[PDB]
Amino acid sequence: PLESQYQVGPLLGSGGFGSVYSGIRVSDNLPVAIKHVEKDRISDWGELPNGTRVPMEVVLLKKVSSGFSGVIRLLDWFERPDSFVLILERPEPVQDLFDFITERGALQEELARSFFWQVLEAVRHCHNCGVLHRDIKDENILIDLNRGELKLIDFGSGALLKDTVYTDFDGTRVYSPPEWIRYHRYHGRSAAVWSLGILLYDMVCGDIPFEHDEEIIRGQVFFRQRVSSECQHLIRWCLALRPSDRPTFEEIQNHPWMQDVLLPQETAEIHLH
Ligand SMILES: Nc1ccc(NCCNCCO)c2c1C(=O)c1c(O)ccc(O)c1C2=O
Repeated sequence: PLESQYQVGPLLGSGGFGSVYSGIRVSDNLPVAIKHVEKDRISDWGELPNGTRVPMEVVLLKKVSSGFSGVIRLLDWFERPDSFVLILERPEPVQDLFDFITERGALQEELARSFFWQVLEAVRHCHNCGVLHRDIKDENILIDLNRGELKLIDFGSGALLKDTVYTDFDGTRVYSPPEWIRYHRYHGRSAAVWSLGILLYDMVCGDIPFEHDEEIIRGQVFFRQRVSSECQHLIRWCLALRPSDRPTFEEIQNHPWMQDVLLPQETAEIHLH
């Protein structure tokens, strides 16, 4: 029933996470994304309520796909003999944040503020649902160009959120916190906050701040672009070397740089139309 119910289109991307294609649901023409993951490259499995053996990515997406949020929702999935196939929402028109920043350079603060806010809301939603993403970064964020709405996408390195230490990590190194680099240990929330400080820097400078391990551990941030004294302050706070000196989500969202955010729609009117 998979190749009857969806019409496949062009490849949208491929890499660590598999191959993803543009698609349409025949039933009604909903734009969808069709993501293929090979069984052999799943290191990490879980089980659903009714109790079958699936990729953790499917468990996590089901836990966050309830109601509306800034997470791309899992509409359906399928098992094949050597792969799983996931059917996801697909906004239209869309551009991932990596390509957006690649095309336009450093974002104006007003736009970064709007985008960063929506990321924080999506991450809180995930954490609320008991899910840790663990690979928050520009290429895992989609922008709906018409509504100005951001959507988080690739849960393949994620895990159930817990309050004890994690000793495995599979996201992107250059977004990984110094405690991971040095001790191979981190807690979920505070590692997520570090990745958010890398993301924010990336947004307002048009590039990531750290490339090598020794830079991460040293944790000294330099601005190549004219940035406010406040935005800088928030970024250096998220990027505190000690996990316990990092802000909580609440404290990020109450920081002075985060006041007077634009709503998504006005964001797209001003910056994306
Ligand atoms: N890797 C990608 C690379 C590009 C991409 N959109 C391409 C649209 N043209 C702008 C270039 O970023 C997507 C993806 C996805 O992984 C992607 C996804 O994983 C789920 C739903 C989606 O809409 C998408 C998705 O729209």
